[PDB]
Amino acid sequence: GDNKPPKKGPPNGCFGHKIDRIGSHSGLGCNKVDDNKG
Repeated sequence: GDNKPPKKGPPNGCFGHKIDRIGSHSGLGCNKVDDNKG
């Protein structure tokens, strides 16, 4: 983080959604998409 300021406090949960592209340090994406997952 630090350099990559995530969205405000979400509705309880990990980092914000996966709206931001790429991200070495940070890695948003609390919600899943309509594709392969784990």
